[PDB]
Amino acid sequence: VEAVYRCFKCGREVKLDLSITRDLRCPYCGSKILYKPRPKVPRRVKAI
Amino acid sequence: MIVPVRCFTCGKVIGDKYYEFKRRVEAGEDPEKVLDDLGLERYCCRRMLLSHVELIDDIMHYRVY
Amino acid sequence: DVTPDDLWIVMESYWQEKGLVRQHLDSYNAFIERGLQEVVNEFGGIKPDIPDFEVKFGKIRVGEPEFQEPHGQRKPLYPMDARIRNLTYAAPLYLEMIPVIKGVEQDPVEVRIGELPIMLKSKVCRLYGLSDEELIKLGEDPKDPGGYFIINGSERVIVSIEDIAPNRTLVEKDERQEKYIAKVFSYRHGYRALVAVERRKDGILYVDIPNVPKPVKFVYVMRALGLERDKDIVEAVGNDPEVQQIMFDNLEDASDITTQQEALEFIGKLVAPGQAREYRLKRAEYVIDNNLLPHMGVSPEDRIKKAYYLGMMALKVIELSLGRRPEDDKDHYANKRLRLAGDLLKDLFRVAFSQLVKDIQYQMTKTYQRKGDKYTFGNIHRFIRNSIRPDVLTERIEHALATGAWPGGRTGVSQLLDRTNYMSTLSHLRRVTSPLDREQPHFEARDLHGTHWGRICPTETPEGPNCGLVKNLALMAQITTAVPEEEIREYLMSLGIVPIEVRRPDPTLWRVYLNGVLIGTIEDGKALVQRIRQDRRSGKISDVINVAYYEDVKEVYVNSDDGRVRRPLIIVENGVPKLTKEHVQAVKEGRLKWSDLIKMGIIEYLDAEEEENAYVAMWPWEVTEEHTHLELMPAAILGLPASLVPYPEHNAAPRNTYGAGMAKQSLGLGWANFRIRVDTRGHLLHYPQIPLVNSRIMKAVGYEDRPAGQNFVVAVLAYQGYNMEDAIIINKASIERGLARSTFFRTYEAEEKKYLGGQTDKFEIPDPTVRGYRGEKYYRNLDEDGLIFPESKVEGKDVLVGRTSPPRFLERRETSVAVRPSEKGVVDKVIITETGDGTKLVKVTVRDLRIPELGDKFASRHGQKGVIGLIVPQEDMPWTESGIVPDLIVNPHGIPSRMTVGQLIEAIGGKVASLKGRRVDGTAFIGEPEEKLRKELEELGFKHTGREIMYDGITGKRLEADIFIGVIYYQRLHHMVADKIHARSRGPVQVLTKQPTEGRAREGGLRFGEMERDVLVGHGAAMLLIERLLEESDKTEVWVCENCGHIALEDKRRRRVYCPVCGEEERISKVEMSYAFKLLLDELKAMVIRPKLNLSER
RNA sequence: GACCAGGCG
DNA sequence: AACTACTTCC
DNA sequence: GGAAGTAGTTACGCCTGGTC
Ligand SMILES: [Zn+2]
Ligand SMILES: [Zn+2]
Ligand SMILES: [Zn+2]
Repeated sequence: VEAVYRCFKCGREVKLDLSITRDLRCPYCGSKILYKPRPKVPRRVKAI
Repeated sequence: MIVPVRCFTCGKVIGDKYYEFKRRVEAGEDPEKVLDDLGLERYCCRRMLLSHVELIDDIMHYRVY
Repeated sequence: DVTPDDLWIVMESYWQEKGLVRQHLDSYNAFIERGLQEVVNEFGGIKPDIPDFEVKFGKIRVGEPEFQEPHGQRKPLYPMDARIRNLTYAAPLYLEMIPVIKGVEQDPVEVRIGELPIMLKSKVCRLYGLSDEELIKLGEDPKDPGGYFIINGSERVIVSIEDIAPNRTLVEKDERQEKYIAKVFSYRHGYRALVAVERRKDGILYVDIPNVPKPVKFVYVMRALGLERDKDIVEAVGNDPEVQQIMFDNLEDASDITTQQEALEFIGKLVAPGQAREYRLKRAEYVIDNNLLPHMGVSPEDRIKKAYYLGMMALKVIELSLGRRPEDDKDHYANKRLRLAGDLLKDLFRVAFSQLVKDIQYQMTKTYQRKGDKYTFGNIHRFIRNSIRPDVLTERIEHALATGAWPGGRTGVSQLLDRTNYMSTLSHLRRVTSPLDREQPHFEARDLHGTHWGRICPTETPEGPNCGLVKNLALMAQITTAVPEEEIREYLMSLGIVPIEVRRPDPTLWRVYLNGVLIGTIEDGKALVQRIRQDRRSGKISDVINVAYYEDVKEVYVNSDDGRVRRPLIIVENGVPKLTKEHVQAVKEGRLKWSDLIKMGIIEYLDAEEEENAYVAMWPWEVTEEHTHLELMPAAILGLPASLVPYPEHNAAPRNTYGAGMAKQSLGLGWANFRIRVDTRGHLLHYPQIPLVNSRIMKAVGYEDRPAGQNFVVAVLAYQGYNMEDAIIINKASIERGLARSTFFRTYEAEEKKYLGGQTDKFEIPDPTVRGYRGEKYYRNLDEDGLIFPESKVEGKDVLVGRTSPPRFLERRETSVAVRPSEKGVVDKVIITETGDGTKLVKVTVRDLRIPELGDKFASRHGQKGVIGLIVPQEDMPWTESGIVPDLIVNPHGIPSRMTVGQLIEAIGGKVASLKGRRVDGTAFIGEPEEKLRKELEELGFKHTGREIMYDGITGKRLEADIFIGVIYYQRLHHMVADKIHARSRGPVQVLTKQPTEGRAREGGLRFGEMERDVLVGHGAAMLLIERLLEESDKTEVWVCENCGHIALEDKRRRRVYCPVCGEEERISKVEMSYAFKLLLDELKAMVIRPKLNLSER
């Protein structure tokens, strides 16, 4: 399953599947750490 | 972090006055005179501007993405 | 003269040049530069069971921090990635091997013997010498001082240990047998030996050796150490006629029984009981060379020097017997040396390297025997490389750092670094601990000593068992790092000291001791001391050297060791301090640095020994010709959390201790790195503020850049009895506007564990067909990948990482990670990464907004702890004629019993600072006087007493009395009532005892201990005791055979109850008893005890 | 589950 | 460790 | 009677985390 992922050192998006890919790395700067991005959905917050 | 919008004690809005106070004080003017000119007479309001730390600049550098 | 405000500049320069963690960095840098090679030099080359082969050890080298990928190669590794991917921030360690084939040496081979963890900000770390922007780009706080390790992703700080000074003999009285005891802790290669001599009530001299089961007469040991002649022994021990007579009497009965050659055999009888005379001799000489005075040496050539040292110790114990000298104080800091990260790492590395050496010897012998000599000598490089097995050393070192259990009995050496705020982290990095057991009442060791002045904080110490035994360093304290002893010995010998071999000690001759061991003898020891300190001030002698003399007993002590806590002082000569105004101006303008002032001989470092010879003044106007030193800054004798307190000398000492301890628990922006940091728990005050009344030390250190707390408008009055008994009344409008608001962070971790046989677990949303499936509602926020989307509201028991594991029931089991049952929040951050072994790892961070409520703990810097007793609307709060509404109200009844005048002075100062627009200096002894503050408050248009006319909010009329009101810096502690409330109706139970589990995290039950049992009994409540202790914990029913009394057996398959011991079926009846008592019956029926039960009809 | 460390009253 | 109390060799 | 040995205890909860 293709999932949207964000690298650690650089903020530009990386695409892969964790279940298949044995090795996780940003193929641009070689960073092993990734951020699961915030979904583009509305969030309701009470201002109190 | 970032300057409080309102005085914690009496609710007077002091969010805008902080940058003016900072630049005027750095310019060398008397802090008491600057605070009087800005309109902060109660010492509760003067506490908010006098003791505030701009910590937003020091934490903006780390992103969560 | 020089104002104290001018000495403040010099002290600020001291703190600017050298950070607050310089002890850890200095010790670790010394360890890396010379310590590792020193250890490897102790560990001679490995000699295996090979005919003509042995390997020598070359030079230890430590590389950059790198991590070996499971399927890739050694990438560079940075501390953030090391502490996020749960790695250990270590570096490759390389050792050259010199093979000696038949007495000749071949070319070296470099092999990696393991990884060595790297302390942050040290000279080998990747963060060393980096600008603020570079550290920021690496995702690091530039304010972080380093000095700690990262082991398996957790930050470990090594706390210094307050041990007794090695190789220094101390004399004291037993007071039981009228025996004078003089003991020394001799150290050599990480091994301590407790050699003690003893003068008993009979006047005979006894010596104790740790591995000799029984004490031995002193003259026997003296003759065993090579002293053949009796008169030589008597001369060596002492020349004073009374001491001469004592030694003659002690030696006549020894020579009449045991001669020189007989002493070794006599020791051998006790050391090695039996008939093997040669084995007895071998054991006796082994315990002589190794187990008696190891610091002198282990070769037979060092036996004679052992004899001289033992004679000196005997002379000291005799002098104590004659009363010519006082008892040696054990709490005196001349007698205690700290053990730092460098030396502790040295010992741990020594143990690990011994393990590795033995392992490599075994591997070499095995491989040589099990493939002969085909390629062992054909290609020796592969033979060495394949026999390395480097994981042993790194596993040992990493385990020791992670658990904190050092080799030997030492425990708790490495502790988890506190990251609650800036103050807590820095104070933990500046902490000192004692090895004594906290349970015992060490009255002499738990009290403040006069030698602690300027070395240990007098007020910062925990309450309870650790009081006095856990200490924090004063801000002026500096801990030495050892200089090479041989150069110091050579210089001292060149100064005119003649070794004891040529000239024997005499009453009219000064005994010189270097590093606690006697080196020689000189006349006019005062001249030698003066020459030493003049040379040190001239710069030709290193800073670390310290020297003192004692006119009472004519002894000159020279110290050059490591772990001495020192303080800086201004040298005063002929009534004029060396520091002048032009020096202060040069320091202020940046032309001169602290190291420069130390090198010119303007400022001196003194430990307790040298300070004993000093006559220190405290103020520049107090200097007279008789003074030797001047205090740089008396306010620097406090610790860092203790320096947070303003006006600390107007408070009672217990309240200062409370405030210093509570300063480390406040909420604030501890580190700007918090957003991307993965930590188990953390807090963040939304609007930190600078204390209006603050010490200058707090700005110099850097606390202003990371403040923790806010300035409140505090009125001291009693209001509706809701602030009674140290309770606090707070304003609802102030809370709703952001006062004391905070956010709580928790980071949950889930690893995709790889079991044996390829049976892995999977990150996925489990189907309801899996075993242990939770409700389908608990997976509401999960994504198809198996991870919860960020910024999604998560409440208690909702899962964050859906996970299923291979079945092990006797379908896939579920092992998903959910939030703790009592914790809610919003998912702030979800990261995915790879472990050290290569498995997927995910960290999820949940943030919970904590608005203050009833029960949350608030504290001031003056030790006034309290919880919110009420939250009052603004329209109900009283107000002042100037329009000032309190943000907080404190009962006046807490003021006089605690005697915290400093809090009232701080309120006055805060009001004055707010009115002036300039912050008030509240330094310990040079801060603004209270009289000046009162006069200024009077001139600003307010009452000088600080009392103001207030009106009651409820009724509208002014209060009869004038209310004291001001601005006090209150801090919110992390003891929130949401993190402590617990309630358990019924839940899980322990398997062994069937009683409720323990802990808030696992639905535990509260322990109704035996004290509460006695309380219930004293009330006469018998049925309530039954209900609380039997029905509600472990009530069960058992079958008892009335004929035998054993426990009958019930066959659920055959539907029968019977006693296997006797085969009865009719005399069987139920009894009701706690499951713990049935378990007790089981453990009593074990170890062969028969608890026969007799039953009664009720 | 037991060991250590740190706190709280 | 630092207390007591036995025990038990002397 | 010593004079050593030996054994037996040394407040009550509670919370947190970290490693086995
Ligand atoms: Zn990248
Ligand atoms: Zn206000
Ligand atoms: Zn029976």
